[PDB]
Amino acid sequence: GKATERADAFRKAKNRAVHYLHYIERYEDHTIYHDISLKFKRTHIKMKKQPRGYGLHCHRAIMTICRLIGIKDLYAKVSGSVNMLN
Amino acid sequence: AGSRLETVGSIFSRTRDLIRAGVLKEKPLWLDIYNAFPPLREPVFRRPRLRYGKAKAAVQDIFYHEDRIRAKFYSAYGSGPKAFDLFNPNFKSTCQRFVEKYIELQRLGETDEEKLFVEAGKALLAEGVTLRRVG
Amino acid sequence: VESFASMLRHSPLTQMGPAKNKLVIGQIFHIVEDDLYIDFGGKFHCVCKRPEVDGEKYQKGTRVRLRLLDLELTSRFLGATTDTTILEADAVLLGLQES
Amino acid sequence: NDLRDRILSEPLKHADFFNLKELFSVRSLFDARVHLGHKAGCRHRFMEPYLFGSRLGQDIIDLEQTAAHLQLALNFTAHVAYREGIILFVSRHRQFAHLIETTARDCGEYAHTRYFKGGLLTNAPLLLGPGVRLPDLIIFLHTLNNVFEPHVAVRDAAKMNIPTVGIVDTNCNPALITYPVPGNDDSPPAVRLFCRLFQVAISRAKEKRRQVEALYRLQG
Amino acid sequence: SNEDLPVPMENPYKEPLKKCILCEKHVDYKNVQLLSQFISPFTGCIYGRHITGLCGKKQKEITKAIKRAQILGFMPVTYKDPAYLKDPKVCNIKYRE
RNA sequence: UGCCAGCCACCGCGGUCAUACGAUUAACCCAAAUUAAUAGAUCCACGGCGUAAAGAGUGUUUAAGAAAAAAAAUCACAAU
Ligand SMILES: [Mg+2]
Ligand SMILES: [Mg+2]
Ligand SMILES: [Mg+2]
Ligand SMILES: [Mg+2]
Ligand SMILES: [Mg+2]
Ligand SMILES: [Mg+2]
Ligand SMILES: [Mg+2]
Ligand SMILES: [Mg+2]
Ligand SMILES: [Mg+2]
Ligand SMILES: [Zn+2]
Repeated sequence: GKATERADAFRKAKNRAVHYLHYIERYEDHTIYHDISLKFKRTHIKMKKQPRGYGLHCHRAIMTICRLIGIKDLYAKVSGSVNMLN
Repeated sequence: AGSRLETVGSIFSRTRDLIRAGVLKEKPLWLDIYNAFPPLREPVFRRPRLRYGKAKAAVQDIFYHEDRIRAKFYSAYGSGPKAFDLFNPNFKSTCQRFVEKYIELQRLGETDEEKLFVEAGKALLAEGVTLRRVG
Repeated sequence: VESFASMLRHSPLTQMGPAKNKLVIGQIFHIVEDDLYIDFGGKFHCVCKRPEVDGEKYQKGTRVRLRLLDLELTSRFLGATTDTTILEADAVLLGLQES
Repeated sequence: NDLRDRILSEPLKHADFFNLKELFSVRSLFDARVHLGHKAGCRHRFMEPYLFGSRLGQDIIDLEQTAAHLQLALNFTAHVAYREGIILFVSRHRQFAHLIETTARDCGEYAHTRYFKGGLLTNAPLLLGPGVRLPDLIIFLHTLNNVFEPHVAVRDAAKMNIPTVGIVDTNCNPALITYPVPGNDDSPPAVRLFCRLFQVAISRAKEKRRQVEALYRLQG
Repeated sequence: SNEDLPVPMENPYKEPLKKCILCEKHVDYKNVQLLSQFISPFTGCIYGRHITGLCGKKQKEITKAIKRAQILGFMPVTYKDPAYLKDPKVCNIKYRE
C-alpha cells in the first residue's frame, strides 16, 4: 500500500491484504509437507522440512510470515537478491 | 473477506480452502451446487504460451473419399446448376448425386477412373440433370 | 441415434467443399440504405450493395443468388500472433432467386 | 427451518431434477450451426481439445463434447435459479444485444450488454451503492469484447469468487470459465438457441421452486 | 467401428501452383526481342519482380541474359530498340496517365 | 561550541534549537575486566559470459575428451 502519509499507507495495506489470502497446507500443523526450492525472479528460496522440536530457522521476514501462517518448524535459506517483495 | 487471486487456483479451490481455514464463515449457494455436479475440467488459471520450434498442433484435417471424387467433379463441371441451400438440412446437391452414382458404379467392380466418371455422368444425364462442364 | 460424425459428413456445407466461386442461395435479414445484410447460412452474414436494376425488389425476407468467394474474410498481418477476423463473409450478389 | 433445509437438499440428489435432457440434442445443436468455428489461423491454443477437426481451414467444434458440457451448464444454471440467486447475462456484441436484454428481462434475470464499467464487480459498493448483492452466476454469450480481447468480467468474476457459464467460440479462452460450453457465438440461430435454452432452464427452475414451496406449505 | 470418421488423405481440392510467364521456357541471350520486353523503353533499365512478375529463377535468368546480350553487342543498353516497341506489353508499369 | 573545536567500523555529524563534537543528567551493555590496534578463524564460482566482468577476428589438426537411442555426405544465383 502507498500514500503520502505513513498512517494512511498502513491502513491501505492492511485492508488490501485481507483480500488476497492463501491457504497454506500444513503437515501435522507445524511444518510444511516436503522440501521446497524455488527461484522467483532473481531470488532463490530453499526450504527444508524439520521435525517437531526444531523452531523456525529462517530469514527474519520468513519467520514473521511463518508465525502468521502457523508454521512452527522450518529451515529456509535465501540466496541471490534479498529484495523484500520478491 | 475473500481471495482475489485469479491465478492461484480454481474459484472452488480458494473458496473451499477459505471456509476450511475459518475465514469465510458463510458457505455460498453455488458451492453446494458445484459439489453436486462438478464441471469437466477444473477452471484453474493457465497462461497461453506461443508454440516454438518443431512443435505444431494436434488438430486433424477433415477429409472423406467422397471429397476425392468431388474434386474431379468440380474440376470438370465446376459448381452444379442447382446452386446451394445451406438452410435445407437434407439438401443433396448435383455433386452429391454424382458421388452416389460413382459409389454405385464402384460396387459393380469397375477400377478404371474414366469408366466410373463418364458412366456416372451418363447415369446423371439419365435423371435429367444438365452438365454443361467447363473448357 | 445419429453420431455427430455421421451428421457432419453428409451436411450441405461438407458437400460444397471449397467455398470459392460457389453458387449459393441466401436471405436478406437486414437493410441499411444501400447495404443488404445477407445470411447465406454458412456462419457469418455477407454484405452486398443494392443493385440499380430492380432496386426496390430487395427487402427484408427476400431471397437471392450469390457467388461465394470466401466463407470468412481473414488474414494475418505484420507482427501479429493471430489472424484478423472481419466477422463477415465475401460474396458477389448476382440476382434474386429466379423462380 | 428443517424443512427449508429439506427444500434445498432434495434437488441435489437427482441428476436430471428439472428434466432438461429433452430441451436439445446433438441434431438440435447441429441445425443451429453451433459446430462451426473460425479459421484455423484464428484458433486459440486452449480450444484444440474441443475441436473435432479442421475442414478446409474452418474449425469444426466437436458437438459431442458441446452437448456433454451444455448439459452440465444448464443443470448448474437451473440449480442456481432454484435456490433464488442472481443471474447476469453478459455479452458485449452489438447484434444480439437487444435479444439478450429481452431474454434476461423475460427470465426475470439481469443483463449487462453495454460498456462494462471498470470497477463494476471488484468495487461494487462505490459503483452500485452502499451495500449490494452480487450475481451468484454470470452467463457469457460472448466471451470477448468488440476489440477481441477477453471480457473483463471474466477475470473479475473469477476474482470475486463467482462461478461462470459461457459460450466459448473457437478463438475464445476457456481457462477462467467455470462451465464453458464450446460452440458458435457468431451466427444468429446459435445465439438464439442458447438464449432460449438458458431462458427455459431458468423458468423451469423458478416454477419447480414455486410448486415445491406450495407442497411445503400444504405439508403443515 | 465408426465408418463416418475422416480419412487422413492429402488435400484433393488443392489448386495447381501459379507460374512465371516463362515456367519451363528457355531464355537465350541471342534473342533480343523476348529480353527487350522486360526493359523500360525510355531508359533501358531492367524491370524488377514487382513489375515483370517472374519466379526468382527467371528474373535472374532474364537479367544475366540481358547483361550478356548487351556487352556481346546484340542489344542496346540506353534504350529499348525501336523495332521492338510495338511488341506485346507483358509488364505492369504505366508511364502515361 | 557555531563547517570552529572536534567525531566516525560503514552511512555520515558540526554553518546558532547538535539525542552524532565537549561536559552534565539519565539510560544501555559487558564486568575484574572493558575498549582500541593487529593478526587469525570464517568468507569467492558446481556461479556466470546479448545490454552489466566475461564467446577470445577466422578455419584445420595435435594433445585430450565425447561418442551415450534414430538417420545424413551433393546441385538456379554475387566464393577464390
Ligand atoms: Mg467468435
Ligand atoms: Mg566519541
Ligand atoms: Mg546547543
Ligand atoms: Mg553513534
Ligand atoms: Mg557527546
Ligand atoms: Mg560473483
Ligand atoms: Mg561486455
Ligand atoms: Mg564471434
Ligand atoms: Mg580484438
Ligand atoms: Zn517459373
